[PDB]
Amino acid sequence: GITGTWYNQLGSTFIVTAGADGALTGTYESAVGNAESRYVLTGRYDSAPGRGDGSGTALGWTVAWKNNYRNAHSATTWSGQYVGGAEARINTQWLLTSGTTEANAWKSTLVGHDTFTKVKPSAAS
Amino acid sequence: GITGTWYNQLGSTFIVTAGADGALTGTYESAVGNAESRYVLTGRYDSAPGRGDGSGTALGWTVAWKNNYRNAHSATTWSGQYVGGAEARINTQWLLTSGTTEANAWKSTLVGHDTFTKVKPSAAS
Amino acid sequence: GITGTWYNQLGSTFIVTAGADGALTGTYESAVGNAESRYVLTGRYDSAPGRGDGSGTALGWTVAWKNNYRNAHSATTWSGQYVGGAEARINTQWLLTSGTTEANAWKSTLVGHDTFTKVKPSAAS
Amino acid sequence: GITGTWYNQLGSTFIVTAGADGALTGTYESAVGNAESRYVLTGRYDSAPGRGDGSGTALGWTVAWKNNYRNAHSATTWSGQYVGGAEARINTQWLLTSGTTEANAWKSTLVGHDTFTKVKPSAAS
Repeated sequence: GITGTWYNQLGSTFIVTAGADGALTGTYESAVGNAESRYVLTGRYDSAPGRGDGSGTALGWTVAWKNNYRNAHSATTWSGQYVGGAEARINTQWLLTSGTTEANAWKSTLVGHDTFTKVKPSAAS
Repeated sequence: GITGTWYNQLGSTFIVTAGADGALTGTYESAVGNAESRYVLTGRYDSAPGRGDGSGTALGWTVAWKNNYRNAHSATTWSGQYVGGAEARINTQWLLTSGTTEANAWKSTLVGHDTFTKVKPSAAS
Repeated sequence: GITGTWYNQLGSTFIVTAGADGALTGTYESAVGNAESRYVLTGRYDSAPGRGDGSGTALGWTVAWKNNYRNAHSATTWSGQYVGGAEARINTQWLLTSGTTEANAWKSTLVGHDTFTKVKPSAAS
Repeated sequence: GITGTWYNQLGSTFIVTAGADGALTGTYESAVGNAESRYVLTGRYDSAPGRGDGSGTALGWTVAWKNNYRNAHSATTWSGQYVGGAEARINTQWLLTSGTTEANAWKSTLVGHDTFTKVKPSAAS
């Protein structure tokens, strides 16, 4: 369900493998189609989401925004849940912290949200 | 600097290895001294934090709260920065998402903060 | 008499059906009001407690502390008797065994007691 | 491992099925070879005994001492752990409660121990 490719509503993508141990491993591409905008992703998910009391599957992952083309001196974490079915989604909140000086630490962290889907509008060239 | 053991101010610990590739890998122990409260951690950090414009080192990690003794059907992500020196710290914000039904998704995510230090008050038995 | 809900003096509850065959079947909730603290219960009772020589009704049950949220790798058994009337009670002794290594088997089993009643102090929110 | 027949060191036997859900279901024969000494058993076991911190498998069961030939107005619970291998064993503590009058409740419960093995000395007739 989680393994595969996901698209947010703003032009980013990621590919992830959800391993049997609870691992998430993949790559995050901040600009669809841009080969230079790819960063390592790692995280964790609930590998036994069933309960006796249709709940989503909790997960989280991190991207540090450093690759061979960019270093934004920052990292984002996404916390959310996977929901399967016909309109499968990963609903997330995220936090983006930048390294700062001490005087600027108060303003080191942005918050937002991303909704990831398995499909996005697409069209021929 | 980041590799080693960290303590929050509430009785949790984690041990982490910061690899040369930007990887963070370790274990998180939600109750100090409790062998049953240990969970896998994985994340990422800025492996080249220097800039030309003393900033902290951005990082993030995830713990899914599933191990052989517990499954809280939830995961926390911590986003923050490492600050070295004499009172080295990892200052973080965190998000804790639980799997929920759709009707309860609005209340799936808690937010907080943790400050991690390399030492905590300690005392002989 | 036995069928119904019972409260110990420490915040736990259980619900049980005493079947005509001597079966006890229900659920044990280790923390009142906590939907994640519910475990299967099974046991047996004396389905013909009358004698010619007002005695209680002998019973026993087991809870293994494994559900979809926890696995304490342990099980409790309660052995006791039901006493009816105006202050009906189930007076029990219990044994809690944890799986251990062989070197630790000597310390695998705790003993205690629980008194269950049909009512507990209660109050509006 | 647990499913099958077990012998204590005093002439009793039981047969049990350990179900995939954590159930134990079987019969307890208090006198080997005596068809009139058979009673229903029910209990629970840890159906995922693995930990990351060779431990035994916790379990417990109850026998009410009522069948079509006897009613001792009492029930035994056994609490213990299964240990596999070449000399597989179930090491237990037990509690035997009898229904009593209120004045006699103090003396309602016996305690002991039983070690169950998969084999016992045996011999041709």
